Amino acid sequence: DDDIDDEMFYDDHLEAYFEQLAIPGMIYE
Amino acid sequence: DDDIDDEMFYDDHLEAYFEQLAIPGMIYE
Amino acid sequence: TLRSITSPLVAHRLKPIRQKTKKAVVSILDSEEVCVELVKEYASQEYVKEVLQISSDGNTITIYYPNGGRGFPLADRPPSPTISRYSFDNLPEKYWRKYQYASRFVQLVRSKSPKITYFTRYAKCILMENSPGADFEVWFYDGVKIHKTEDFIQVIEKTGKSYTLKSESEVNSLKEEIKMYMDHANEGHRICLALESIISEEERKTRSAPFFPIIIGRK
Amino acid sequence: TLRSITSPLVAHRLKPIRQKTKKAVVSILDSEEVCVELVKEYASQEYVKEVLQISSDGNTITIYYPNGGRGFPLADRPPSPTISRYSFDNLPEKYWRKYQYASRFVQLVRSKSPKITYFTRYAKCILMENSPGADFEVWFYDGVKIHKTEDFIQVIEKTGKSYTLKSESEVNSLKEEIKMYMDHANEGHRICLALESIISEEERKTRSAPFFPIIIGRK
Repeated sequence: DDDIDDEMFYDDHLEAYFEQLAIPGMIYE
Repeated sequence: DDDIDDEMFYDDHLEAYFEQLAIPGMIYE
Repeated sequence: TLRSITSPLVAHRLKPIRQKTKKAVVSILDSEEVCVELVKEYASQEYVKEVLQISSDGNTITIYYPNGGRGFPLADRPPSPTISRYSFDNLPEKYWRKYQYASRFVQLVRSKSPKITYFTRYAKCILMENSPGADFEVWFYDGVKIHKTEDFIQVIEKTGKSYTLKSESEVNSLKEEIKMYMDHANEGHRICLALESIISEEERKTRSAPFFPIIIGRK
Repeated sequence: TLRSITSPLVAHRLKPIRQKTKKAVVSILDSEEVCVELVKEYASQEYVKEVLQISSDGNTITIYYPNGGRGFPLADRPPSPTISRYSFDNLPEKYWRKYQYASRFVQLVRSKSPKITYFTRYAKCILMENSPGADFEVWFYDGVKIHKTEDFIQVIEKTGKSYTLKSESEVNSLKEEIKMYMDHANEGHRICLALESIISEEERKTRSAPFFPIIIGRK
């Protein structure tokens, strides 16, 4: 068990997800 | 001035408009 | 009295629309005022004899007669004024019938303009703008449709069987499977009126940009 | 104490996501529980040594060790339990660092998950979920961007000039054109927190399907 505190999670897989959330307000556009 | 009480307004021009209003809830779809 | 036959119309929060008919144009403007143009054809072209402009609350009616002579040509937008101003209760009888035309239009638009959409675990409910007793559609995810008017209540089944009901008179008697759907749809209805009430109240105080239309929740 | 370093995480209303990293997977499940899988590679394949399941309120932590021996193979979803149950304040130090991993994830997800979107005459404001002092973006129709964090405040101009500010320390000093935008963006902020408060309160009583996310208004 080496530690996880390191781990970097914000990758482009995530950016897309983030994309998705904002998509809904993208309605009058 | 013959009367307008007759006039029928709900045509397919309108149906489309009506379409448009419901489009927004069409977001999780 | 005009008030004894209809209530003043309300065009607040309704999207703009210019709807042509054979003898008239009825319009919901950007200003939320409701305009009715009286249209007559001469010489193979169409003109505008008189205009009834109604404020967003149906209290103020402005009326003018554009002059060619004798009229103004039909357009993509209503003629500019060059005038009589009335309040709802002092509007003279000759104009009542026209006001009822605009009134009846708005009312129909209101009944199709979503006000609160709400997503549950089983359905997307939609309280419409035609208050009071606003139309209320429940579009279940599994395909089932339900629709509530001040009077009757239509149901559709996955199968597409389409049918309708009186004022819950027929309510008790139904497939208990259907009993499940209607209960949940009435749950949504209680929820939406509550949300309408609190949001309305906060809007009443706030006074800036509208709090409806409104989509609430997800899935 | 763990409480002295972080608050328990909250995953309510956050969309599901399974995010892989080099030594771990962190997951927001359908149940809104937050799962962290510890991942080690052997023999050119990846396995799962331990699992930390956290309730939607970060109060309950379930921990298990799936066994091959010595482990379970990586998957599209987390391993089924076969177990230790803790409450936040009795979680032992060996696990704190991991919980902070999940905590820090959720916090970031929260800061990007819209909670209230609100359309004004000049802008679409978005109160995010990372309460308190939730992020707040104002995307003006004319192109201007504004973003508010608990600390700093970034502005973008139509030109795209991108720059940032400290805690309103620098507030007064700015192009008064910019003064116009920030005032309106702060108006939106007051509005959104009020709406958050009343809707939250009604949600507190109602207890059924969520009242957020929420889109409000139009244009």
